[PDB]
Amino acid sequence: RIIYDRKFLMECRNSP
Amino acid sequence: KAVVPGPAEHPLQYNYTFWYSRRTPGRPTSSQSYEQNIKQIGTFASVEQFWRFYSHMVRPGDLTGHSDFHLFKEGIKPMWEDDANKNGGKWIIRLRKGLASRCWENLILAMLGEQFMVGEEICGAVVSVRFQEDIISIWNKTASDQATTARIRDTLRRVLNLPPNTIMEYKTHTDSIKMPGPQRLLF
Ligand SMILES: CN1CN([C@@H]2O[C@H](COP(=O)(O)OP(=O)(O)OP(=O)(O)O)[C@@H](O)[C@H]2O)c2nc(N)[nH]c(=O)c21
Repeated sequence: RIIYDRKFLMECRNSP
Repeated sequence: KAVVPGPAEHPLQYNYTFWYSRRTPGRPTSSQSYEQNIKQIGTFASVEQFWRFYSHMVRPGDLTGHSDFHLFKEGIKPMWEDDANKNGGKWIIRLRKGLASRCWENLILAMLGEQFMVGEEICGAVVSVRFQEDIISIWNKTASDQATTARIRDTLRRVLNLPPNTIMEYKTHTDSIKMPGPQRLLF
């Protein structure tokens, strides 16, 4: 399964 | 047409679709009428594609009227009648005003990041903005699966910052269908 923690998800907000 | 992650993007476990609805309370509502009042906003396949929609969307706390956002796995309609939802149900949480926008963000990040760990069971999440409260819901496939519904309840407690004494309620969609002093006028 592809799992992401909240912090990682938020870190991706600033990339296209 | 088919949505795929871009070259360097971070793929998700599933593609998802945002939906929006606005109506008034108490409408005589068939399947076909309900489906006409809900609309697809956009579908995404990567974390970056998610943020492209989400960073440009009105926050649910800023919506006017009896309105909802739904975020469901691609191919699942946010309706009881959908094959994925027919035997299913939802956890609902009722919130005073001012809490839904943060709760919704936490919920959908947990959902997309596969924090629930109930295999294929998650169908989608809803945030519903109403007259004097908001409701956040998460739908799963099999209402009778007690291990699954318990795991979902505990995960919500883990990922959401809820006020003390927040009631969580589980409603099977089949119970919802057959559910009926003064008539409720403002909601
Ligand atoms: C998810 N829903 C909701 N719904 C019916 O359509 C009406 C409007 O939905 P809603 O705006 O979510 O209901 P709401 O007024 O917030 O309150 P409640 O859910 O307590 O009825 C309600 O009477 C509801 O029972 C539905 N009707 C059909 N046929 N299929 C569906 O999937 C759904």
